[PDB]
Amino acid sequence: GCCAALAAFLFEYDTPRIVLIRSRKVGLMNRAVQLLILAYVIGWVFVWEKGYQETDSVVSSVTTKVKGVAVTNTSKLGFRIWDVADYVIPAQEENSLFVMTNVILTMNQTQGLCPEIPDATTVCKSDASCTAGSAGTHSNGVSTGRCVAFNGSVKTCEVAAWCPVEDDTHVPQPAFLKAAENFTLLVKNNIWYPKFNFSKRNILPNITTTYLKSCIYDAKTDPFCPIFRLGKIVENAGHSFQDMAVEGGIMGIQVNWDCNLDRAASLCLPRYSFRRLDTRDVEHNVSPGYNFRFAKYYRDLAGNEQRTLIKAYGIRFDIIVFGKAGKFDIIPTMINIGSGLALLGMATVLCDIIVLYCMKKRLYYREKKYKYVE
Amino acid sequence: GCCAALAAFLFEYDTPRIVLIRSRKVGLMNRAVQLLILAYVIGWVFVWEKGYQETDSVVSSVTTKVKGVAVTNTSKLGFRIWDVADYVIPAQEENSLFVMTNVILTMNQTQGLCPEIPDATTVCKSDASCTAGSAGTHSNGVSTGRCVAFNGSVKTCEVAAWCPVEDDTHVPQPAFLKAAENFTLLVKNNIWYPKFNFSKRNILPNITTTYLKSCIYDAKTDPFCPIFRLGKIVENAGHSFQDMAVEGGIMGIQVNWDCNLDRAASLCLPRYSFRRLDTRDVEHNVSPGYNFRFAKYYRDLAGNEQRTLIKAYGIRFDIIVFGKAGKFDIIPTMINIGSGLALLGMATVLCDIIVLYCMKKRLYYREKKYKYVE
Amino acid sequence: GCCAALAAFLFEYDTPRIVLIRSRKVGLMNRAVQLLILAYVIGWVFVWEKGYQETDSVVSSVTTKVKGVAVTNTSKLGFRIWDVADYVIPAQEENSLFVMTNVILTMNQTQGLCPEIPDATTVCKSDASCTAGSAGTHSNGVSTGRCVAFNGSVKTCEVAAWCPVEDDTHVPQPAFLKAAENFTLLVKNNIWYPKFNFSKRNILPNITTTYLKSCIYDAKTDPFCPIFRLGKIVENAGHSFQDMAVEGGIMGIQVNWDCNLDRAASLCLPRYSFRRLDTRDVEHNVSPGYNFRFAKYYRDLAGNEQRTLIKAYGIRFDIIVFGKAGKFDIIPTMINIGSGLALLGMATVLCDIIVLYCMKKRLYYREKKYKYVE
Ligand SMILES: *[C@@H]1O[C@H](CO)[C@@H](O[C@@H]2O[C@H](CO)[C@@H](O[C@@H]3O[C@H](CO)[C@@H](O)[C@H](O)[C@@H]3O)[C@H](O)[C@H]2NC(C)=O)[C@H](O)[C@H]1NC(C)=O
Ligand SMILES: *[C@@H]1O[C@H](CO)[C@@H](O[C@@H]2O[C@H](CO)[C@@H](O[C@@H]3O[C@H](CO)[C@@H](O)[C@H](O)[C@@H]3O)[C@H](O)[C@H]2NC(C)=O)[C@H](O)[C@H]1NC(C)=O
Ligand SMILES: *[C@@H]1O[C@H](CO)[C@@H](O[C@@H]2O[C@H](CO)[C@@H](O[C@@H]3O[C@H](CO)[C@@H](O)[C@H](O)[C@@H]3O)[C@H](O)[C@H]2NC(C)=O)[C@H](O)[C@H]1NC(C)=O
Ligand SMILES: CCCCCCCCCCCCO[C@@H]1O[C@H](CO)[C@@H](O[C@H]2O[C@H](CO)[C@@H](O)[C@H](O)[C@H]2O)[C@H](O)[C@H]1O
Ligand SMILES: CCCCCCCCCCCCO[C@@H]1O[C@H](CO)[C@@H](O[C@H]2O[C@H](CO)[C@@H](O)[C@H](O)[C@H]2O)[C@H](O)[C@H]1O
Ligand SMILES: CCCCCCCCCCCCO[C@@H]1O[C@H](CO)[C@@H](O[C@H]2O[C@H](CO)[C@@H](O)[C@H](O)[C@H]2O)[C@H](O)[C@H]1O
Ligand SMILES: CCCCCCCCCCCCO[C@@H]1O[C@H](CO)[C@@H](O[C@H]2O[C@H](CO)[C@@H](O)[C@H](O)[C@H]2O)[C@H](O)[C@H]1O
Ligand SMILES: CCCCCCCCCCCCO[C@@H]1O[C@H](CO)[C@@H](O[C@H]2O[C@H](CO)[C@@H](O)[C@H](O)[C@H]2O)[C@H](O)[C@H]1O
Ligand SMILES: CCCCCCCCCCCCO[C@@H]1O[C@H](CO)[C@@H](O[C@H]2O[C@H](CO)[C@@H](O)[C@H](O)[C@H]2O)[C@H](O)[C@H]1O
Ligand SMILES: *[C@@H]1O[C@H](CO)[C@@H](O[C@@H]2O[C@H](CO)[C@@H](O)[C@H](O)[C@H]2NC(C)=O)[C@H](O)[C@H]1NC(C)=O
Ligand SMILES: *[C@@H]1O[C@H](CO)[C@@H](O[C@@H]2O[C@H](CO)[C@@H](O)[C@H](O)[C@H]2NC(C)=O)[C@H](O)[C@H]1NC(C)=O
Ligand SMILES: *[C@@H]1O[C@H](CO)[C@@H](O[C@@H]2O[C@H](CO)[C@@H](O)[C@H](O)[C@H]2NC(C)=O)[C@H](O)[C@H]1NC(C)=O
Ligand SMILES: *[C@@H]1O[C@H](CO)[C@@H](O[C@@H]2O[C@H](CO)[C@@H](O)[C@H](O)[C@H]2NC(C)=O)[C@H](O)[C@H]1NC(C)=O
Ligand SMILES: *[C@@H]1O[C@H](CO)[C@@H](O[C@@H]2O[C@H](CO)[C@@H](O)[C@H](O)[C@H]2NC(C)=O)[C@H](O)[C@H]1NC(C)=O
Ligand SMILES: *[C@@H]1O[C@H](CO)[C@@H](O[C@@H]2O[C@H](CO)[C@@H](O)[C@H](O)[C@H]2NC(C)=O)[C@H](O)[C@H]1NC(C)=O
Ligand SMILES: NS(=O)(=O)c1cc(NC(=O)Cc2ccccc2)ccc1Oc1cccc(Cl)c1
Ligand SMILES: NS(=O)(=O)c1cc(NC(=O)Cc2ccccc2)ccc1Oc1cccc(Cl)c1
Ligand SMILES: NS(=O)(=O)c1cc(NC(=O)Cc2ccccc2)ccc1Oc1cccc(Cl)c1
Ligand SMILES: *[C@@H]1O[C@H](CO)[C@@H](O)[C@H](O)[C@H]1NC(C)=O
Ligand SMILES: *[C@@H]1O[C@H](CO)[C@@H](O)[C@H](O)[C@H]1NC(C)=O
Ligand SMILES: *[C@@H]1O[C@H](CO)[C@@H](O)[C@H](O)[C@H]1NC(C)=O
Repeated sequence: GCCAALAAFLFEYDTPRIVLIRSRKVGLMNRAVQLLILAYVIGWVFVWEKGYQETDSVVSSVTTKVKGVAVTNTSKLGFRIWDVADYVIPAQEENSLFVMTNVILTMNQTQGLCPEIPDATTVCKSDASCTAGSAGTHSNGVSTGRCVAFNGSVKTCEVAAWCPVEDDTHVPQPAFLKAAENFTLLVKNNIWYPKFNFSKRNILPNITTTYLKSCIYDAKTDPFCPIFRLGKIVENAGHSFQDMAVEGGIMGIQVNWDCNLDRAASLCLPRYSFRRLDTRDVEHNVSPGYNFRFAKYYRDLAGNEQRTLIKAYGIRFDIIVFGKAGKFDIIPTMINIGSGLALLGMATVLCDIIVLYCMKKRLYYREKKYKYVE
Repeated sequence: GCCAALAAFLFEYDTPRIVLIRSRKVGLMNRAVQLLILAYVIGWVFVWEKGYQETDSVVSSVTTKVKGVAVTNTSKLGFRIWDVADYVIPAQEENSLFVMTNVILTMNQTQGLCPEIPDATTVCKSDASCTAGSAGTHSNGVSTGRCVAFNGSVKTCEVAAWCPVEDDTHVPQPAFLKAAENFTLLVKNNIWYPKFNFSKRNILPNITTTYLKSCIYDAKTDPFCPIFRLGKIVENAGHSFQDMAVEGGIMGIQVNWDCNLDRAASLCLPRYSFRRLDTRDVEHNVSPGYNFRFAKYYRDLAGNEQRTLIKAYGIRFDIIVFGKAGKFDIIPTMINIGSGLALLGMATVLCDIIVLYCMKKRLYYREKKYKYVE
Repeated sequence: GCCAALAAFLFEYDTPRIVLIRSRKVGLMNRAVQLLILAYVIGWVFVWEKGYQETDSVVSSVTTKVKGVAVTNTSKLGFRIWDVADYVIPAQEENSLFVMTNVILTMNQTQGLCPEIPDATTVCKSDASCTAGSAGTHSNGVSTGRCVAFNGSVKTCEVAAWCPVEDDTHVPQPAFLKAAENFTLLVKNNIWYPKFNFSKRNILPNITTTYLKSCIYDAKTDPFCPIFRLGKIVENAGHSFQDMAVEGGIMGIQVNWDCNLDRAASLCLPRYSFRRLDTRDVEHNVSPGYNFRFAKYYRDLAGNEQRTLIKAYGIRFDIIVFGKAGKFDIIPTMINIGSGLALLGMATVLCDIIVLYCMKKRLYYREKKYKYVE
């Protein structure tokens, strides 16, 4: 009878048959193991590690602005003023910003033939060691193979390049824009969590416009002013701006957005940390510090092309935004609950082993627990 | 006998002893709870939330191009033509593109001493309130401490800067390049899923070259033309291009790649959404809109250095590509199956509680289910 | 008695009652299924797929430098030298680098009225087909509606643009900087795993400074020299530099950081792969290859504004850094163990089905296993 079988299946309750053993040690051990398992599952997984939540990564957009003006009066270049349009090269970048702190200038360059800068490699005699067509270590010109005089004292191999060639052997010390220590950087950060449809910006609602006009970041006093001083950024990373400015470097400004969305949206706050992303190693490094070469192109009255070659040393400021949001989800909760329910049987397994193999009445309990079908 | 024990272990089947109770209410409740648990585990975890899949994030590369030419005839700068090489500063960026829509120009600047722009702070009398060496709010020059005349009417403090100083108080209205509304942006997006070795590009196979020559994106009609009109991009975000162009802003073009790889590769399509990434708040904001300063450097016939200072207002277009792919994996499937198997015991627990503590024959079932070993 | 009940709960051990059936086939099948389940759970989940680990994504910072000098002697532009400050436009980018390999130059441009380049669309007769105000396909100027003569042979519609207009129909072949094949690229990569507080850089500790001065990457011989040759980068992606240099393209340099942190930190090494991120399709593509337009602005002696329009073809080199680190975690371990414990009951279920429905003594075992409470 299909109907009778269906009724029996629906109208009958099936439960396992249990055997109760009065044993103080085994009972206490079983309860202790179960308590340890429950303490794990609750405290470590749910309360501590937030095992009831789904996680989403952040999508960020960053905007940077710099302020400050520097004054220099040197011999080669004379009195000058450096505003933001001068020392930030280029005017706009993405999640990054380069401030020039030291420079080498080669002005009024022309295409032609000229001697190389004296050194062990370039110095030649009798036009013999020179080889035509070789770019050389400098990669600034192509050798012609004709020894020519650099000055009345020494003679060097000739190259076809922009002339006169750059002499980048003597980096100015102290740095040229050493007042860049005192400039301020404003970081505007807008974040987005697509999974939870949540957006926020690093300028908090209680940060007024009057406050932003005179605040400088300070973890203890002003932990939410998004305006930083470059010297103090470098200092907070454990380094020195003056030392770091002679050859340049890379600094990371690190914004952390690790906020739980089960709470008020006013508690999703950014945390700022600073880290140097360049390494000082004089045995396992190539191209230390940080610099790059760009050129300014002009025209002579005769119509020929001039250029000024700038080797710009400075500090690059990268803005690194990371973090995960968390919101309650039922899938991980049920997974953890089921896993704990499964793990609760380990206590039964261990206690059964102890009862059946580590007692004097281990043959009585074996007879009671196991029923043999001959 | 080790061999006999091994044979018994391998050649004997162990199954629990069950107790069958004829109870309509308890049986129906047990079946209902089990049905609810199974419905959860199947529908919500597998069918709905795709609990049988492994997920991978996308790796994207974006290429942007702009088209359009604008014509202006103003008094200060005269008749001019603005092609792509003019209003896109710089010519190439990464996942970003700036179109200049409004400008302030300061031409023929030189290093020297000049008065500051009149205002409450700069205006001074009798050369008393001026303090030498102070950069000031503008950060455009360093004060010398000598009151000088701006014009026949007012007198302002003197600074050492590029002169004449920029007057950025009167932003032109309407915007200067208000025809940028009508320009078109082409976005080429190539994505990669390293885990699944899957690549695709936003120009679909059925998109021909003839179609791309005259199509403009439209969600209802042309949802897969990757050519957008800037005015319509701003409109689709709920804003106005003309209002947004006076001071500038930031727009995000958001490409979503959320495709299931268990299906045909022709169904992994991009979805475009637009969002404004800058906030209009006149009480909790600093540096609103969007702009930056860059300079053009020239040389006077005498050899001195000139510059033109440009304050460029405009809209930045950021391309944001996100999404996850999904493919069937056995690990999550088995995890979910095991979790459901574990959860199926909650029905037994609850029904046992009801049977042993909420019935008149709760002492008969207790005697039947539990067997005491004295 | 509450105290007595608590003592009984704490001092009594409860274990299920089991039924032992002597059946060779069923016992062997049960053991086989259990062995298969255990083999899965151990080998595939733990040993093979590393199911005992927590995963974190990488945070990377990249720095690129190029070396090489090229020489060209053409008719239009004459003898020239191309150093890094010339062919890298702009001098610095983020996770990217553009090397210019081919160029079209339009020098001494001025604002004014001039004919369009002859073609099917622009060619007009009797000043009839011209429409004033139409930007046209070129988007280089705004039509005035006046037919004008391009030369003694043909006549074209007039536009207001920078003049003379660019003629970008004949791309030079072979490429203009075809010696860029032989340049070298240095990639410096510093990675960070915030979850595990782990940092490393792609220049390994055993890579000395002497080695970096002459090494070129080669997977078989020098798999950890971070200096690459551009021609060999393009070759290792399955393409040709000379063919790819005429119109340009996009190459991805892909750094993989997939290292297990349960082992020594000296085994977290980068793996380099190369992939072309642009597609060659002459039926479903728009704007093939890769190029962009930038301008150089000058001043005529009379004070008017000149410009040189450069259409720069070249190869963009994107650095793509991805990977996940893994460290032992207890949460996934316990989850997998619990899931395996739950799955071990499938063998019991299947064997019970076989015993109770696929035997001649299926009515004896049913009577033995199930005890009915009337
Ligand atoms: C705007 O709202 C934020 C949100 O909290 C306020 O941030 C709070 O700032 C105070 C001090 O400015 C923090 O207390 C400080 O803690 C440091 C230790 O980190 C301690 O050394 C100081 O003596 C002081 O007690 C406070 O923790 C912080 N709130 C949170 C949640 O971290 C802010 O003050 C409000 N106003 C402004 C103008 O930002
Ligand atoms: C190339 O292949 C794509 C792949 O599907 C085709 O996209 C399809 O485009 C049509 C309309 O162009 C979509 O139907 C439209 O849906 C909107 C609602 O979103 C409705 O308002 C319209 O009236 C129309 O019914 C269709 O959904 C879309 N396919 C998918 C999967 O979304 C495309 O048409 C093919 N051809 C070209 C030239 O792109
Ligand atoms: C610095 O330490 C690294 C760390 O291992 C050393 O890398 C090792 O380099 C050798 C060859 O340079 C690799 O062996 C080679 O394998 C290829 C196959 O990929 C084979 O065709 C070659 O004949 C050779 O056997 C070795 O696998 C590699 N180590 C690892 C872990 O991959 C490096 O050699 C050390 N020294 C320098 C100067 O880098
Ligand atoms: C000193 C302090 C001690 C504190 C006391 C200990 C606190 C922790 C008690 C945890 C008790 C767990 O209780 C335990 O639950 C499981 C189910 O989960 C029961 O297990 C029973 O039901 C399940 C289904 O639910 C069956 O598959 C199983 O064969 C059967 O034995 C055990 O019979 C019971 O012992
Ligand atoms: C996120 C965590 C996931 C894991 C969740 C765990 C929940 C599991 C609930 C299990 C419930 C156990 O339910 C309860 O078990 C105890 C034993 O423990 C049973 O108690 C039984 O064994 C004891 C011990 O010998 C006897 O003293 C008692 O007379 C007998 O009835 C109760 O009759 C039952 O009501
Ligand atoms: C009104 C409509 C109602 C629809 C009917 C209900 C549909 C859902 C039925 C789900 C049935 C689950 O069936 C249930 O399976 C578990 C195992 O998973 C069995 O459990 C049995 O085997 C497992 C191992 O597999 C042992 O650990 C356990 O101690 C033992 O009781 C239960 O004895 C049985 O009741
Ligand atoms: C992704 C989902 C993961 C969870 C997967 C769940 C699968 C679990 C399978 C459990 C199989 C249960 O297997 C079946 O259980 C029922 C009870 O339900 C048993 O039935 C037993 O109890 C009932 C109820 O009192 C009696 O009417 C019946 O005579 C008795 O045999 C069957 O003898 C057994 O064949
Ligand atoms: C030919 C080579 C064969 C190799 C032999 C097979 C190797 C694999 C053996 C795996 C044995 C698993 O052993 C199996 O463990 C489970 C618990 O996990 C026991 O299950 C028992 O305890 C659990 C709690 O722990 C109870 O919920 C359950 O109702 C009860 O039956 C089974 O009674 C036992 O059969
Ligand atoms: C990451 C993996 C997660 C899964 C982990 C699995 C661990 C599970 C451990 C289960 C332990 C089983 O524990 C062991 O089970 C066997 C059956 O298998 C029991 O053996 C019982 O059944 C057999 C088979 O009929 C009889 O021959 C035997 O006389 C009887 O005692 C043992 O008395 C018990 O000690
Ligand atoms: C920059 O420094 C130079 C000298 O280092 C200044 O030039 C001299 O200034 C003094 C004091 O005014 C005069 O007496 C000299 O005649 C100036 N010339 C020389 C060659 O010494 C210069 O003035 C400084 N910059 C500015 C803006 O004044
Ligand atoms: C940045 O500003 C500080 C002042 O906050 C400068 O340090 C002071 O400089 C003045 C002269 O300008 C001295 O009189 C003080 O003795 C200095 N110390 C202090 C504590 O005020 C600092 O030199 C500036 N950074 C530069 C110029 O690079
Ligand atoms: C840009 O506008 C100016 C005036 O706003 C134009 O210059 C005048 O044009 C009219 C009409 O051709 C002439 O009659 C005047 O002599 C011109 N000069 C002045 C001072 O008004 C100018 O032509 C416009 N731009 C172009 C390219 O024509
Ligand atoms: C963008 O183009 C539209 C046309 O599609 C311009 O709007 C029209 O402009 C013409 C004159 O150029 C007027 O005659 C029409 O009445 C306008 N409206 C329509 C619906 O065609 C629009 O002005 C252009 N955007 C600019 C110039 O910024
Ligand atoms: C670049 O090539 C041109 C010719 O293609 C060279 O100019 C000629 O060089 C030869 C050989 O020295 C002379 O005899 C001619 O008088 C030169 N002029 C012409 C018009 O042919 C030029 O020298 C080459 N570049 C350099 C740097 O020498
Ligand atoms: C890159 O350098 C290679 C040499 O390693 C050039 O190929 C050689 O060029 C020389 C002349 O410069 C010839 O004599 C050789 O026969 C060429 N082949 C070899 C195997 O050496 C190659 O032309 C250079 N790439 C350029 C110029 O684009
Ligand atoms: N802010 S800016 O306009 O972008 C910008 C500012 C400067 N600054 C100066 O010339 C000041 C100076 C004077 C003397 C020596 C050294 C520096 C230079 C270049 C700038 O632009 C470019 C142009 C081309 C390539 C790149 Cl990479 C950037
Ligand atoms: N497309 S471009 O060549 O990159 C480019 C185009 C323009 N445009 C104009 O000068 C047009 C113009 C005229 C009058 C007023 C305002 C603007 C300016 C600079 C450009 O380049 C640089 C150079 C240095 C730094 C940076 Cl950030 C970018
Ligand atoms: N390295 S650089 O200083 O950045 C740089 C180098 C060059 N190179 C050349 O002019 C060499 C050349 C000569 C003849 C024809 C073609 C090219 C051009 C521009 C550069 O800068 C800008 C400035 C504005 C916008 C952008 Cl996008 C970049
Ligand atoms: C995200 O939330 C905003 C509300 O700020 C809403 O306008 C927008 O439609 C939401 N997006 C999605 C995809 O739900
Ligand atoms: C990815 O797939 C492509 C096929 O388009 C293949 O050439 C390449 O080798 C694959 N990469 C890996 C790592 O398997
Ligand atoms: C990360 O590790 C470094 C050690 O190299 C330590 O100085 C720094 O404080 C650590 N950061 C955190 C957040 O623990």
